[PDB]
Amino acid sequence: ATNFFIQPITEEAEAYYPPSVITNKRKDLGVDVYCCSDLVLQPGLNIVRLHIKVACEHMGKKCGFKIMARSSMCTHERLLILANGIGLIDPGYVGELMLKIINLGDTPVQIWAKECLVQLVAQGDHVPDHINILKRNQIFPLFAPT
Amino acid sequence: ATNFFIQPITEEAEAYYPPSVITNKRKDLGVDVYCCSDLVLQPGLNIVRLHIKVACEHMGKKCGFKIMARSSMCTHERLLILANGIGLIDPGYVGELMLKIINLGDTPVQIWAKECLVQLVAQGDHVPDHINILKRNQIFPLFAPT
Amino acid sequence: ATNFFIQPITEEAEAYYPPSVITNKRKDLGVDVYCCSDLVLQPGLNIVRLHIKVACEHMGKKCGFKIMARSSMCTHERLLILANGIGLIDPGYVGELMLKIINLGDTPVQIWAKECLVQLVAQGDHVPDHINILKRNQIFPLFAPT
Repeated sequence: ATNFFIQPITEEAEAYYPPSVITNKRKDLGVDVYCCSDLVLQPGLNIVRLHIKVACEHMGKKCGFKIMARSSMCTHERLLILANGIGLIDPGYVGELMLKIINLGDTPVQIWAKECLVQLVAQGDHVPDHINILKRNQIFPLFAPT
Repeated sequence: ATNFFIQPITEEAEAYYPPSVITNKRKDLGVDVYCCSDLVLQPGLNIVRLHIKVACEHMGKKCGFKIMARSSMCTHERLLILANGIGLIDPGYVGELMLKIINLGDTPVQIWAKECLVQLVAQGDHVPDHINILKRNQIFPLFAPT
Repeated sequence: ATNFFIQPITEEAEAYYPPSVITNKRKDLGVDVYCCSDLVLQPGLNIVRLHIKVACEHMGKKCGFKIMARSSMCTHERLLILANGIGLIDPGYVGELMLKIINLGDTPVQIWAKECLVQLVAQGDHVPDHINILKRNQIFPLFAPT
């Protein structure tokens, strides 16, 4: 079994992430995650807070995951790339997910709160069984540092 | 066992993809795929049709794969990058493979039909046993939607 | 078991890579590797020699690995990206590791010898047990061509 755990850490965030235990019966590799906020991306590098904590589990243990762009992210309307190609998150990290996005255009670019620019892929490309959305207050032992 | 299935969906395509059951005894991760057509890549984003359908199989089931640049793709002659870093293709997709390629240069760039700009890597980085090239007419149950 | 083998192939290199058998008890996916030399990256593509040979082993056999940027690589001070998104190295390759890095800025950029711009991830994202740093002279059968 491979499971994902997402907890919003802001009010606007929990709007887009109502508590559920979503299953993945389509056998989709990637877990889409929302921007949760209208932002303007300037030419060059931008830091985009995702307002969530995330844990991935494989065969009972805490595991790593990768952040990868969706096809949607880069159009003729917005030349956006993930700065580090794909983000690796080690099992040890328990802070907020944050993206480095390069706007390659010479003019600024707007993204909308509902948009999913990236998806989360489990270490080793293991398809997730459930995506557990937790509510803001509930303190998982998974997000405790060590 | 991990096997790949490639079917050309155009005449010029089947030129480069004669029906075979290629084996991979070198233990190469990546399956090189040709452009099949002379194209000119303008500054900014370009959509590059690959004129093939592709299925990947691991342990009997249909599985996902990733599209990754080859070292060849980006030279001093052509600043080309894959727009989404690496393409993830879910098992469910059965249409034509298409690339988003960013020309970072300020002048247009020519690619030739014989050139392999990208390779296909099986979900979980599993080395393929055989690369089955199918012929244009043969209707695999693998490319049937569900 | 998954093990990494790094051998410096220059004197300045062995400075940063003293012979050890480092273990990875943090369960980190990525093996950080140093630039080993002050270089200036011009706008456009740059080739960055890493002055090491590397082998990866999974379950006794020689295996493949991937080169991925660290978060550190791209800042507001330096718009650097890996040109091929992530580097795949086939088990067969036994030469020096070399990076293609795109400086997206319009002015040149300095990197310092101690800096780790990239990390090595084992095929299939398998966490390494030990990182064996070998010394310059010792001829591993792993770096012999076939």
